[PDB]
Amino acid sequence: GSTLFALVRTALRIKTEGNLEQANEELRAIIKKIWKRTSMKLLDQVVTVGKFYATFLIQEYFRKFKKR
Amino acid sequence: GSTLFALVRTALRIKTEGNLEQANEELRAIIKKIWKRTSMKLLDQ
Amino acid sequence: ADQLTEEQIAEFKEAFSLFDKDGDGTITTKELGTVMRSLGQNPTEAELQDMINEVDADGNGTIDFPEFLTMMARKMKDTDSEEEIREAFRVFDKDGNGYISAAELRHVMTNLGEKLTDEEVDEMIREADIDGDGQVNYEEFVQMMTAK
Amino acid sequence: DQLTEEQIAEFKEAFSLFDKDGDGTITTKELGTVMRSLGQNPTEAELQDMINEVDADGNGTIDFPEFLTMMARKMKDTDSEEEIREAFRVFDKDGNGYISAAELRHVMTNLGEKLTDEEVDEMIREADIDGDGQVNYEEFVQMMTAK
Amino acid sequence: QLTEEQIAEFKEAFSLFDKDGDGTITTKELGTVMRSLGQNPTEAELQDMINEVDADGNGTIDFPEFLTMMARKMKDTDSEEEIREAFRVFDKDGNGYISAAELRHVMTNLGEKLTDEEVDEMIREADIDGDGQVNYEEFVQMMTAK
Ligand SMILES: [Ca+2]
Ligand SMILES: [Ca+2]
Ligand SMILES: [Ca+2]
Ligand SMILES: [Ca+2]
Ligand SMILES: [Ca+2]
Ligand SMILES: [Ca+2]
Ligand SMILES: [Ca+2]
Ligand SMILES: [Ca+2]
Ligand SMILES: [Ca+2]
Ligand SMILES: [Ca+2]
Ligand SMILES: [Ca+2]
Ligand SMILES: [Ca+2]
Repeated sequence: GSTLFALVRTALRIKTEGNLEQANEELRAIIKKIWKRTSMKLLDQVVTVGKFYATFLIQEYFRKFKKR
Repeated sequence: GSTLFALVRTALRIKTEGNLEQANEELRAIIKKIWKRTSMKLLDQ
Repeated sequence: ADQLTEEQIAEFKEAFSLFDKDGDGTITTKELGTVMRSLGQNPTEAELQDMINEVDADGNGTIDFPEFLTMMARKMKDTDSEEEIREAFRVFDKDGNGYISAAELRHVMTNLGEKLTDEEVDEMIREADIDGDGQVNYEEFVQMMTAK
Repeated sequence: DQLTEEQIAEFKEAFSLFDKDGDGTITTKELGTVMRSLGQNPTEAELQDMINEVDADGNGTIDFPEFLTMMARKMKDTDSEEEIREAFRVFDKDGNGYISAAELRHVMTNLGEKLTDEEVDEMIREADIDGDGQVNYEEFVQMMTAK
Repeated sequence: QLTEEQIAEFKEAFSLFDKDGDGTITTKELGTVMRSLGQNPTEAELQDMINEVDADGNGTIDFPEFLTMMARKMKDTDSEEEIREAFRVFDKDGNGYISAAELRHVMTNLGEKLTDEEVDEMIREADIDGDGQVNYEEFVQMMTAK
């Protein structure tokens, strides 16, 4: 006997190897997320401004560029 | 005012840290299971 | 948002559930206070209302998911810009030698109030260290900031 | 020097960029969204003061007559170069004194302009006199104080 | 002796084999699983599998019978002598340290094929003091836990 056991063992092994790959990928994803969440949080950490005419100057330049 | 937001960020930070600890525990369990079955199959030789 | 992903919306929805305890689709001042107290804070009934008002766009007194999402999409800035990554790197790379050492990342995390064991920190480095030299350069950091 | 109808039209074009909802008035909220779209981050108090500086009848927002009054005045004053510098800062995102093709695209896009990558490179190329691939302040001035 | 995790695992395995999910495994469902694994069993061989674990002789296999076989066959190999032996073999060169190469070698003689990076990961997890290798005490702890 003991032939069904070998089959089940083969099945479980495949499942276990899959569990390992999935666990590793889950870890990579969480770590990546922590790197990103830390970064953007870190960016928020860093410590008479009329802009109407400036905008106009830029639009005028674009106009002239198209007409050259 | 970002007060609600700051709260959400902390709640998510805690959850994420939990996710990491939980993922490491699962990885450790899988690896231990493999060491044991490998030795099991080994001595079976 | 479209600038937002299906995965992000899923994350936000889960975040929303952390507040909407009874899952009735809305966050009340009571549910908010319950979470704030669990976090070691003691808000006055007034401060809770003020918090709700911050994002209660339809003015009905409570926060629904669309309102929650509007705030999150707005506040959660995606540091993808080459400019954003650069500045991000500089902070991590304390001595500006072009490499993020485990030691540097360590301080950064402990300062930010982040709860990570020195082992999890080493794990962060190892996962980012593409060429395996034991530290994280700018390019590797770039890959880490912009990946799957 | 007067105000041609064409000049007024160009000023109207700038006005419309800020009047997001097309209701004929520029509010603190609208100025806020345009400035943040151009890399800046003014506070509510700053936005209010900026609106107050242009709001002649004191109703809290800027209408075209008020906008035109301020724009025509600044155009007459040629002695100042702070306007050009202002335009420079809008492009210079990182603030390193150089305008990259990327920073130029960003502004173009946020100002409702859709030029091809062949035109963007065309612009940089033309304005980049010392051939370093980017536009510095001196180069920007020249590009702006010309056609 | 059988942990909650083990019972859960074996139950899932039983379910996978019980294709129609009627609570019993037939020779045919057994054949399907084996062919999915690329095998080509005979009717006689399938019959033998059923007989090895069919306690009530009803012809099929229910969970209790499946579990009985698993509980017995998957017995923990953690006696001091068993651990000592496993360590002697893992540590091929007998220098007192199981290396990645040594483990990576055993994974072949058992067909337990894993990628080089996974083998390195197994070592790391067992390497408690972080000296890059797994000694006797570390191996013992890995074999006895849960
Ligand atoms: Ca609720
Ligand atoms: Ca509401
Ligand atoms: Ca450094
Ligand atoms: Ca590296
Ligand atoms: Ca308007
Ligand atoms: Ca007015
Ligand atoms: Ca620049
Ligand atoms: Ca140049
Ligand atoms: Ca069945
Ligand atoms: Ca039976
Ligand atoms: Ca050895
Ligand atoms: Ca060791």
